[PDB]
Amino acid sequence: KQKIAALKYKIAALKQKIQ
Amino acid sequence: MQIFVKTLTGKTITLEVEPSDTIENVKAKIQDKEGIPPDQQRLIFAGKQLEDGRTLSDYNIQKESTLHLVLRLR
Amino acid sequence: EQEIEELEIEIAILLSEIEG
Ligand SMILES: *C(=O)CCc1cn(CC(*)=O)nn1
Repeated sequence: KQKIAALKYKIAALKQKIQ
Repeated sequence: MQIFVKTLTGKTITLEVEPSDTIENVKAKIQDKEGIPPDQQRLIFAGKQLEDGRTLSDYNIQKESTLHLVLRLR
Repeated sequence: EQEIEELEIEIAILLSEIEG
């Protein structure tokens, strides 16, 4: 569950970056 | 020509390829360099996952392009 | 492990929209 939360955090950060 | 394949773990693999190489063949080349069975490889480029039967040229992959590699058990 | 893999594919998809 820590891995899942870190991956979701990366996804959100990447989406902001792409925007 | 040479292309690069990057993992999410910080690894970069250099490959020697032809524009007409199939993705299946690129996966075999990754196996040669890394020991990763092709079944476990997912290759991703320019926002899409790559299907085995198409060529690098079909996906518009040029010299010095970077692909991304994710490992999947199934 | 399955859900970790799905999230990794998404990261790679997004990263490949920058690193290509
Ligand atoms: C595979 O993804 C099964 C889900 C899962 C993840 N974790 C570690 C937390 O991220 N445990 N089970």
